[PDB]
Amino acid sequence: ELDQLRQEAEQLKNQIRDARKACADATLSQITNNIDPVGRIQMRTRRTLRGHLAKIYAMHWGTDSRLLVSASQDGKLIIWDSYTTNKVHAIPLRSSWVMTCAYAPSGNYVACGGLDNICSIYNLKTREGNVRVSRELAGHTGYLSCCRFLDDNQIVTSSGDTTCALWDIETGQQTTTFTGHTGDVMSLSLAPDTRLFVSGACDASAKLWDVREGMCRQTFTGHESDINAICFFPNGNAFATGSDDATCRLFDLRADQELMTYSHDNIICGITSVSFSKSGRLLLAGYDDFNCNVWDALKADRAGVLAGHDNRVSCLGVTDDGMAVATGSWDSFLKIWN
Amino acid sequence: VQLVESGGGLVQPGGSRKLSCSASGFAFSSFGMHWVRQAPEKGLEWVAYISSGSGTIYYADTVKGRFTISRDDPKNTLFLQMTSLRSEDTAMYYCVRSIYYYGSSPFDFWGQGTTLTVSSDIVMTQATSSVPVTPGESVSISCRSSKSLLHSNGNTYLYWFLQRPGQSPQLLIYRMSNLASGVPDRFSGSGSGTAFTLTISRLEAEDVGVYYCMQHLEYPLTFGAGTKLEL
Amino acid sequence: CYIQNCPLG
Amino acid sequence: LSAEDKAAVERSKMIEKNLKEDGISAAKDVKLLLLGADNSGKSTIVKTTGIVETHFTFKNLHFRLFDVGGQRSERKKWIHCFEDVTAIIFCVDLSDYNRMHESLMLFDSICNNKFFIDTSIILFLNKKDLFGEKIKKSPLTICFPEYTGPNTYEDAAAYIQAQFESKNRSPNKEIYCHMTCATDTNNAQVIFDAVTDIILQMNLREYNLV
Amino acid sequence: NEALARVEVAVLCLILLLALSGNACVLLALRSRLFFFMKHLSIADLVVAVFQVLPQLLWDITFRFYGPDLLCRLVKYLQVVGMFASTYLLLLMSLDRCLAICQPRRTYRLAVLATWLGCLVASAPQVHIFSLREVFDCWAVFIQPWGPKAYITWITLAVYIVPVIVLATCYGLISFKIWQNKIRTVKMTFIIVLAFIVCWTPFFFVQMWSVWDANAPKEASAFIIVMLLASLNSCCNPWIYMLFTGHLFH
Amino acid sequence: SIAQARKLVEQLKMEANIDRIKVSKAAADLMAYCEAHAKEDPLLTPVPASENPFRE
Repeated sequence: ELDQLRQEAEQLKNQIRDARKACADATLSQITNNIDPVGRIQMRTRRTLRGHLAKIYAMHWGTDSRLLVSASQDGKLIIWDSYTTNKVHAIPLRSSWVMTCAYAPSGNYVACGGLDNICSIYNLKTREGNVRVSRELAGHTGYLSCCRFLDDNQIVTSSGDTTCALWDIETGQQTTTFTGHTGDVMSLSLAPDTRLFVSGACDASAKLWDVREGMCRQTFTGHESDINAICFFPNGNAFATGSDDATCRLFDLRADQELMTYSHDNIICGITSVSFSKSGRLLLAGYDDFNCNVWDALKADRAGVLAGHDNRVSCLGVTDDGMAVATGSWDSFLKIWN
Repeated sequence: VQLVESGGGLVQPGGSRKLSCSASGFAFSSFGMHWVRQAPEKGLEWVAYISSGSGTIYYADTVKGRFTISRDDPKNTLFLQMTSLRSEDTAMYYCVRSIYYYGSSPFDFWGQGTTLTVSSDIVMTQATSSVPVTPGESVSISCRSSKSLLHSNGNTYLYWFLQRPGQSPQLLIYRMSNLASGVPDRFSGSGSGTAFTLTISRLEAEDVGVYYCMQHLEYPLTFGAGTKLEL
Repeated sequence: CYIQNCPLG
Repeated sequence: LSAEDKAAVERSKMIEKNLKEDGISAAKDVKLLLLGADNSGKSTIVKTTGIVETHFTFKNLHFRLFDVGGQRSERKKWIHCFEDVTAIIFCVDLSDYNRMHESLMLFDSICNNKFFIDTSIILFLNKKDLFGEKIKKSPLTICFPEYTGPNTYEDAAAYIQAQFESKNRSPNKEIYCHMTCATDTNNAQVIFDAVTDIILQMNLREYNLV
Repeated sequence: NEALARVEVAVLCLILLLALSGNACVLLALRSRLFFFMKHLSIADLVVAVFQVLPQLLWDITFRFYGPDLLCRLVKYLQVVGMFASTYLLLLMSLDRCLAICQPRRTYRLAVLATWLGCLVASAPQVHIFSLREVFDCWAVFIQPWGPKAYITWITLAVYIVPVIVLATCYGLISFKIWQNKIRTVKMTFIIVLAFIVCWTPFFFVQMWSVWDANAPKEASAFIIVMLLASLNSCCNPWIYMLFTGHLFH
Repeated sequence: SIAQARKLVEQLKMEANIDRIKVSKAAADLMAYCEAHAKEDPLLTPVPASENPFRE
């Protein structure tokens, strides 16, 4: 009966909680001590990237570790060369409302997505002079929130329909769909080995998904509010995510219990984006107060602060080789640090 | 991508002539353009260059002052006004396109060119004129520069071109290491300082022709002598 | 003194 | 600093010129957020779909209405994309009263939102003739029985208005309510002079004239 | 005039330090279009302060210019450039504010460059009339008996009449427009006009009286003191602007 | 209506059957990965400007 099924679900929740508690023999805070703290680190704005004139929402370092991409209500994606601080490409977007952008690992394609409900794939490095639109991905009723590239033909997209999807770009149809989430899905992160990927949603939950067969292997909760952004640890066996509760959380895939909560009394509203460094010790998060913070992933204390922008720090990204961090903020100016 | 030329033929010395490159099939307005000529017996030599949007215009020392180049984006055309023709001006002219950004491939596509007959810095040294080969085994072609082509950056501005008999040249290697698009993997460029070498492993047919070694570190653009490769 | 002569500096 | 860089910088400067030209062209636009509820007369303003964007020219000005009803998602996570909108055309039908309480809730939510704490509201009271025809048959007392008072034509409209402004606690957010004349094509003038005011007081407070 | 010279150099140092402090206090606001024009006015007032009170100050301390003729001409030219630039930039800022209030980047640069060019053009006749004369100094040899009088009248009209009229009309249009829509605008226009008049009345009044030569008491000590006071405009105007917006300082 | 009951019950029984290692082991693994790649982190240790590409 239905009541029996609800009772079984509650018993399964109790079993999950008991297994997590018994498996949580200790916490990393008890063993992270007796080590050298990272200490005070100041990052100065090595380069300021100007040219945009609207709300910068998303950026993505390419595998080249030099080129980057950016989006706004400028009506156009722009691909920039970070070293010489000049913009290589200016793709005119079909819809001015874009909430996420991704740069392919091969550098051949770029992806944009937003409230238009369609994922646009633009093909760089074409025989034509200009950047043409390679493909349009439709099928998500909710607004797109985060897209990433697995290969040049496989793209992972999280939308506003509380569902994630994996698309074959050549065919243009959803290779597979993930509907475990209840609330709206905000941000997906691909694993370093491209074997798994996590997605944090509006129900204060982050769900792991296998790339091919695609059932929710793992589900982590503990946030008091909406999850805004997610990112794997470089090892691939952990991931940290930020929420509107002005805290970040670090989860491990092999142990369901969350490891650390990064929070300070000064911050009152939520994180907008997170990313990790090459060593994984330095977690960089774009906070509420037009400011970005740099947390020691093991000491769980604010290692450093970044100079503020004129508006909210919507996105930040650590480059592939870990040479620099680029923060894009609502003030239409990007900043590359070191 | 089509770069058909027009406006050539017999002409009296000291006359005037207009060369038209009617570009089609690509974004002409975003592409820098070059005119490169080759004597009936000698190798390639640069003539003129116009940047994107007519921002920058250059000429060769023999070309300077005597010739002019002007693009027309609305109709996708490239005009070369050709004044005071001399006997040495007789050559085949190729309209070339090239876009300059990070990771781009300049001189990727060459036009068919047209013949113009007149009635009567950096020097590229190719230490070869002809190399007898047989299909199936690797070959090496060497090139030398007046000074080091390794700029302040990590890239060395060396370009390799292949010209088959009766065919317009095509790009093989740009910046001395990167292979051009649409080119078989067999070709491989490698250089150090002033000594450069293009290696063709598993040489097959359709490789007979002239190989040209160009520099791009600083203007004017100067080609090599042109290594002939037969059999 | 600025566009004239100073009477007594 | 070789030749290829110089050409790359020239290309970058050309792209900058195109970007600034596009920005100048877009600066002439005025962004209006068209909100409301279901069957609230969204389409009467001019005369998988995430956003219905409409554009029209009036008195040497180009207005963009971002009529969004296809989201059907959590507004708290996508409404900040409309933070920089000149005005909120929050059209409300008056004949139907039902969704009047939920429309008032919506208005309370949107008016006190942190992003729109200072953005003004061009409140539209649609379906005046039908509301006047139906008020005599059914007294307003069903909706807001506390102080419905008389069932008079203009008294009911005045009470509904006063209820709408009462939901605003922002000191510097004037609500330019216009009692929409059913489906007659005159909304352009009130939109224009309301937005002209919005710009006027925006500049006045921008210059620290206080 | 040993005591008089000491008093004059002391008050010159005081006005120098006060003007520099007032112009530099704008840096506190650094860490809008109003701020865009405020910074430009501040740098213009810096251009004034460096090129206006320093030369006279050195001249009075040394009791003689003690410099080449070309240096003298350049110093006088920059003095006049600052005198015109401060007033014209204040006028341009007032016009921008009036246009914005009444009728709701690159063109601003074009306008400020045009104002600078006009200042250079208006300062050229200064050096044109001024010439070296024998101790060698720029004694401003005059080619006409009415030449100095005409030049003084033209400078007064360009620096006093037109600027006051334009500023008053712009601020009156602001007050009328806000009235058509308060005490704040009345206090604004009143304080701005009063400050401009109090800054530009004594120097040009005594200048006119001296150029008329109608038994002008130029020998009087008070006349000598007020002859040099013409830089307090840039000493007070930025200070008034920051003090009016006390929220900016806090 | 009713099918979500199954959806949830099989979802949770699949999540329950997974294997979990002690949180101490996971924390030790994270710390070891941090330590091993410590010298390869330009953000953690300021890279000298000689080969730093964003400065000189």
